[PDB]
Amino acid sequence: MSLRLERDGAVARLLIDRADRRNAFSLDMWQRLPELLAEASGDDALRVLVVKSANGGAFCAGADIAELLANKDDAAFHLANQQAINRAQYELARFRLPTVAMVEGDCIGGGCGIALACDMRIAAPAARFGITPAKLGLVYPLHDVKLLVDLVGPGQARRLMFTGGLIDANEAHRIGLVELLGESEDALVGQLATVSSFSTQAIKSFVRRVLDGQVADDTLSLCVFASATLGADFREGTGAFLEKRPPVF
Amino acid sequence: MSLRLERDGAVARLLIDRADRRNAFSLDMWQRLPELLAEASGDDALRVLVVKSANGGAFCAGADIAELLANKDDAAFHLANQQAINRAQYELARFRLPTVAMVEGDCIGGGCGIALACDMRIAAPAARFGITPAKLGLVYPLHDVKLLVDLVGPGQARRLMFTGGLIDANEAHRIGLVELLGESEDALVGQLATVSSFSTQAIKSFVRRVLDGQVADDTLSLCVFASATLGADFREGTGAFLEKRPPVF
Amino acid sequence: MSLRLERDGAVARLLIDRADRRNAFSLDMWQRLPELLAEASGDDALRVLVVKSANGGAFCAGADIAELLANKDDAAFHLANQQAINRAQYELARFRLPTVAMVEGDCIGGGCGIALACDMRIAAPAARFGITPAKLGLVYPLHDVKLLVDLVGPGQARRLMFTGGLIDANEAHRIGLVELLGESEDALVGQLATVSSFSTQAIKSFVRRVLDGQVADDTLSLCVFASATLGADFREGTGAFLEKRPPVF
Amino acid sequence: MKVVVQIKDFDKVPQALQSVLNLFLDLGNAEIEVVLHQSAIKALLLNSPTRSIIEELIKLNILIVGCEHSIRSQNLDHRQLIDGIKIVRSGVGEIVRKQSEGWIYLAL
Amino acid sequence: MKVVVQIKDFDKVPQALQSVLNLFLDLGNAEIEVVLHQSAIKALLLNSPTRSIIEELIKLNILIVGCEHSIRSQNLDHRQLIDGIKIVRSGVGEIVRKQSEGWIYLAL
Amino acid sequence: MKVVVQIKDFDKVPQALQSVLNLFLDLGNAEIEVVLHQSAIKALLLNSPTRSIIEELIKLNILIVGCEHSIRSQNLDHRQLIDGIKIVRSGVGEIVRKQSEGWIYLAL
Amino acid sequence: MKVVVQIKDFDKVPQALQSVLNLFLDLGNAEIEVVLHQSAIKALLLNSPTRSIIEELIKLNILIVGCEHSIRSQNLDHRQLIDGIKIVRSGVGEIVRKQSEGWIYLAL
Amino acid sequence: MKVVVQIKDFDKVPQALQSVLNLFLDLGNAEIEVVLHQSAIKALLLNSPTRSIIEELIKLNILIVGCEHSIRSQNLDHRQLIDGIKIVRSGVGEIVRKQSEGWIYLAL
Amino acid sequence: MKVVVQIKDFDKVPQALQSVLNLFLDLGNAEIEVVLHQSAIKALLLNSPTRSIIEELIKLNILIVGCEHSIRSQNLDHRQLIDGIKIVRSGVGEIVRKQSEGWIYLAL
Amino acid sequence: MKVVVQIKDFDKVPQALQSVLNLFLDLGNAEIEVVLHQSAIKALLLNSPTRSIIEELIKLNILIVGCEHSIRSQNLDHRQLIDGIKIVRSGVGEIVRKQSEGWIYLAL
Amino acid sequence: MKVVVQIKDFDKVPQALQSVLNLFLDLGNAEIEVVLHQSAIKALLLNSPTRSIIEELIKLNILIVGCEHSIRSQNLDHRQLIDGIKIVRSGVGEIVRKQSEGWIYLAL
Amino acid sequence: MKVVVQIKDFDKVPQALQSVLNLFLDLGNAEIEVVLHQSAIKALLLNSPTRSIIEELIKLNILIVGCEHSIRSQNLDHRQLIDGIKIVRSGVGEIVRKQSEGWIYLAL
Repeated sequence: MSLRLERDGAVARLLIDRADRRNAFSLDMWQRLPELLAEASGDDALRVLVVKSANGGAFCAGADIAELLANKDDAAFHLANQQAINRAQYELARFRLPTVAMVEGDCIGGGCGIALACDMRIAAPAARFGITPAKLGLVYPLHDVKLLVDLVGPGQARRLMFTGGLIDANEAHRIGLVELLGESEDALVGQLATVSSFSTQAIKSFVRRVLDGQVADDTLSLCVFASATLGADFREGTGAFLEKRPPVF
Repeated sequence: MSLRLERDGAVARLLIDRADRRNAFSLDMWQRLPELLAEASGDDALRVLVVKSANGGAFCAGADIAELLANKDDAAFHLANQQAINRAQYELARFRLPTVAMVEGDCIGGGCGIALACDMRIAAPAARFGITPAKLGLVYPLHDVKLLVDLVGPGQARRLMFTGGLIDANEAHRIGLVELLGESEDALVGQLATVSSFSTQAIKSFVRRVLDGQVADDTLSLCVFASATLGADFREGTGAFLEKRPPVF
Repeated sequence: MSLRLERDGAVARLLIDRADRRNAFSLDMWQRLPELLAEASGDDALRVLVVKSANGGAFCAGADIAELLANKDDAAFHLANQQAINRAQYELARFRLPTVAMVEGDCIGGGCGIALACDMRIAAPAARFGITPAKLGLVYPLHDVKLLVDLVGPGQARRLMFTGGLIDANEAHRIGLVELLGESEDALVGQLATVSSFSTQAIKSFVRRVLDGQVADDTLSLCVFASATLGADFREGTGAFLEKRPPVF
Repeated sequence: MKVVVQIKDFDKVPQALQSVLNLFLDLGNAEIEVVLHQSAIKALLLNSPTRSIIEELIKLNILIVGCEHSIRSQNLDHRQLIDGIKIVRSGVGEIVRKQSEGWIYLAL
Repeated sequence: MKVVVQIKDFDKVPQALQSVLNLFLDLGNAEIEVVLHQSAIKALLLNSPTRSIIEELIKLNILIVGCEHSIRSQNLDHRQLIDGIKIVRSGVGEIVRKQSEGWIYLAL
Repeated sequence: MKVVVQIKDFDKVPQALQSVLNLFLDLGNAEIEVVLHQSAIKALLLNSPTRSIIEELIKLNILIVGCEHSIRSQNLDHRQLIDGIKIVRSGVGEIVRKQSEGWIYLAL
Repeated sequence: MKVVVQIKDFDKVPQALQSVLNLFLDLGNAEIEVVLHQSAIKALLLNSPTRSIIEELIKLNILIVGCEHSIRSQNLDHRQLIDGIKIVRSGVGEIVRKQSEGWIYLAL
Repeated sequence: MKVVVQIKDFDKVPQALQSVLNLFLDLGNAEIEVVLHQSAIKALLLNSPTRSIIEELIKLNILIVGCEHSIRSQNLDHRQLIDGIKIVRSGVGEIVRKQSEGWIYLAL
Repeated sequence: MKVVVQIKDFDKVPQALQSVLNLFLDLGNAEIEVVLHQSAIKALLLNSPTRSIIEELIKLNILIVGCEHSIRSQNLDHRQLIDGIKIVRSGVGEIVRKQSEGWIYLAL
Repeated sequence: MKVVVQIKDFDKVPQALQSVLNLFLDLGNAEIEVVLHQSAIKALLLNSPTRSIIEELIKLNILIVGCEHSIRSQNLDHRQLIDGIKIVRSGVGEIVRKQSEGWIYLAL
Repeated sequence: MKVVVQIKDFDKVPQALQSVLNLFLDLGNAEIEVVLHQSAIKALLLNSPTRSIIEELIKLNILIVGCEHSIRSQNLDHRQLIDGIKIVRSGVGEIVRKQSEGWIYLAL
Repeated sequence: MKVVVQIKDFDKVPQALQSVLNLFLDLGNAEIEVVLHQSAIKALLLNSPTRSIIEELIKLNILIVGCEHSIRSQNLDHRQLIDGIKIVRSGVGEIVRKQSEGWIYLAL
């Protein structure tokens, strides 16, 4: 399959495997993505989801151009495609566990949307980023405009989206589009896999609350915070600390 | 005129031309700015508005000091001046097309406000930025506090506004106050002028929606997105792609 | 006392003085912090509050692990501790005057929260930052998640909070966690102490309004802005300018 | 797909407008004309609570039409209406005529 | 121009009748049939507040029709209805059948 | 006789359903599809006060259709709806499309 | 600390739920079971305005229980209730039995 | 299983009585005493709308008790109360005392 | 005789307070603690219409307690409350704890 | 420009306060004193819904004054009022006296 | 201290009269004239619920004046008014003229 | 005789306008300026029910002024207002300034 999930204990990998089209997404791939997220989410052992190319190189060159051109006059395709992409983006961005995009090449348009929907991005030296709808007279979904502005602010967001120009790994790192430069996700994934999954999931929801406009703690967030002290992970943390050993979450 | 508009096809220039007062704004200039924006906005050929000094050097040294001191006890002037600046800032920030500030020198106070109201800023090596009301016991408008915080966050915003200290081009680039370093706006303007003006205007509105607190796509943003596929620019984009030629928007 | 206030005219210092526990906070210290803020705030001569270690080295290593374990199975302590920390964080972040954290060593967890609640942070070369609840199966308060995201965005916020990994002074500067690198707060404090305290307090409130979701100027912010021209500090500013001398605020 | 949409009840305008948005989103290249008459004409006033929604429909290239007979019976002035609004002598006459021209009728 | 007009809400009858007057005034030689059903049937009572308007529509040669099913559910007697009113077994059945005969539908 | 029936107001569902029963009883071999949208979608809930009437329409081989957009805006789950109910992406889109297919429109 | 919580008035559910949140936050390791009966059972519907609060209580490991007698008298279907809700034959019977088992009673 | 039931709100008596019926039906050999005070005392009047239900509870061997303080404040005469009703000096005093005797408290 | 009294509904405070007076008058040497939470907390305001009654209960050596969680949710300041009022972190937590200490529960 | 502002109706306080903000914003160096009496005095309570607005007026150096006669008739305690509020024996007496001192009167 | 008092709203007369009493009690040797117009004129009727208060103001040597224009528009006869009441052609004309004579204006 | 008239309550505009007519009729050569703010600004709309009265005041050479702040808060466009209406930045600012210029204040 051109999009598939590999589950390896604490780590899952969402793999894009269509090297002869530079990992371009077709409609079926967009529709397939939520199913794979559901499969991953149902695994209690999971601690982190990595999104990456199956074969290095380009992360995702965006829309399948042959599909776009073949269907350019097909209103049913455009409406189905719009909905499928929006579902995928919504679900990926709200995946229950930490998510990491490992970008090793071109990450363009809809590909950039996928990367933006992950919690953090690592860029290898060949990584390139761009959002190119303005070159075809199209628009970017508001959901994804927000993901972009969240990271880089409105000045850089408009620079990228108005021009459709590519930027390199170092510039993406400089402007906050990617959090880390590196050749491999292994070190980060190692760190993410060993902390409390109660903590990461709860903190992830708090960050999303802030992004959705929550300004102060309220009764519910106070309760969630408090519930940590009644949890098995806290008991493992304190027990491990007393025994001077690493906690096993 | 000390503030004038030049329209050159796809590009318009808002020129500040008062070199003997380091491009300081008087009340009449503030009142004049919205009229020039309206003139530019009425031109269907326009693709990008550039804000710059007519004569290089200082971008805008802020308030006309002779005017400030002459009217320091005139409540009518202060109220008229407050309203005129707020109108100008509001309208510039919501100009329908992409806007770029080309800063080649001092950009201080109200001058910094003008730059902040543009979509993106380019700083040449002599550019300097500061917001200096705290040195006269004055306040900055909340509209413009928000423009600043949007770009650089609250830490840097307070650093600049509490001290009134100037920062150089490289520091402004480092903290996200300007998006680009360069000697000329020509390259960026070239890129902006050739993309879809349907796209830029719609994306610009989406970014503003996010800045105004919109968190998710809603029925209206889904509709705007969808309407792109019914538009003339999309037809030119796909037609050009099939013919392997650049689109002409 | 392990937490004390020193008032020296225009400058106050909130000093953390518990070197044998690496400046770790106990419950009584958290409860004490608001009282010291109230004492400082009541001083009309104050212009800036500096938060720092009394003895250099670690800024604040976070919770007194000893106290935490001693009360791991005490619901009353957890609820009291939660409330005390939340009060302290809320009040510090909304202190009426400019606040600066001078960080010379480890700044971890609850210590990082204190630093995040200041208006700006300066990091000396030995400074280190981390937020480590995920290593004990705990959560971070939403108030403090927001303080972090405000500065570094959601990508870096999640990187830090999911891993609990430390970052050095240069990385904290690079990602916007600290605004300045330096050995001493003296230069910044000198600048902050000499500007209008009418201005700083009013601008500080405007920045907070923006952070709380205010998008445009409204009648109240227009009034606050206008009131500056009726104030004693503006009269000192203009008088000083005419006499070509520095204003004395 | 040509659709002539009718809106007659002012208290149901908010839901009607959302229904038009639904129609637009669901039918690709729909050609929509919305005719407001009876009390619904009030929704086309400059101070209307649904003005932003109506303006968004206009942005989506939807034709918004107000009934003159209704404008008159509600004692409204054309000066009071949202700019860019087209007016017909009779809302019901327009609805019937558009249908005779092949437009599909939808009553909201 | 054949138009089959529907009126179903009693509280909207006054406005509906004015709309029919508008239709008549706007469309030359309009052939109009008005079908009242559900609660609107009450408007055809001899003591109806809109009787004079209905009578004027009749004067203008407009066919006024009341639904028998509705007359029955509202516990009304034919003796109670305005003289000259035609009745059909089903108001909705009439509306659908007239449309199949080429009459343009207008819901008021 | 193909008829596409629209129901949009929850407070008028009882009368609308009786009108559909009237339609069925009056038009022999009527082919009826009822589309409920906006607030009327609530009538298709398992705990709906009109459930027995809806079930009777189903017994009479009438197609009962609910609007997905409306189901979503009313925060309802498909698990909550009467079994045997068909759903379309857009109630208004269905109404317009059925009309283009030759179905006679009836707004209730 | 075992506490059996009672909620019987639908109009007071919002405040009752906040009170349960208060209880949870104040009593460390509280073991809470909330029994909803009479009109309050409506708060357990999928479309309930307090659904998010109820779901949060479930997240906090609080046992949410609905009375079957009440579900029946309110003409509700189990299909309509929030997933993960436990049901007992009698809400009052549960309240009394839990108390006999040593649970502390709290009426909200 | 000894249960002392409290009923204090007259407007909630119907539901309270059904709850007692639920309790009885669910708990085998329940020993129930129902104490009515405050405005609920009115439910024990001979002309009470819930008289038949109260009489049925009596048939089921349930002890029905009315508060004298409440009877006095509501200006009622013992002659006006349902025959077979026991009275206590204080409804709240009875509720507290029964609990001290081991009866499980249920507030309705 | 230790009794922990609960009052949660503001609209029933007057009757609840009279019930406490009844309790006091009926049970010799009663040891009473009244906990007000949810909307009932408003009765402890200095401008409260039941202030004189509350003050009389205090005179009778009855412990009047207000819930802090409720004070906060009703946006009230301790400065606004009747002098001599004790406050607990949680009204429901107090009610449950007092019961575990042997206090008899009475919900008003 | 000296202005003595009057506010007497509690239900109009929100709009009155916005009007004072308008006054302040429009008149440079205005010297404003706001006198609240009759029911409007309630707006000066610590738990007042307009507290933040009143506090902002204080920040803008506006003198906020409450009438003692009104405080007494509304059974309020000075302990209940917003800190920093000045009080006069009579709100109307203050309004009249300030006018005699040259202050311009504005009734809101 | 000359004060011209205005009262225009009948529903606020009771509070207005208490305010005048407050004014009198607070300002020594106040010279007060109260002008009632619009609906407030009804308070000067012989059967007025505030008659005793008005008579007490008269006792305190306060000038009570009624507007003739208002008396006429309320269809009242001078025979119906409280004895000792003075009347002016226009209440508003009196209010304005007294102010021009140096009287301080107070609107109640 | 210079009089600055204030009108702030929309529901009292009809009576206020009659009062201005009364003022004009009673005071020879009165120089009147009427300032409408807050909700009363709606009375200056072209479709206003008091338009004819306002136009008559204009005929009588009375200056009619609307508050810009109020126009903005009521989301009205100058295009919607009665022709010949003057506007000021602040209605309250105008009222205060006119008084400082010697105009007698009348609040309606």
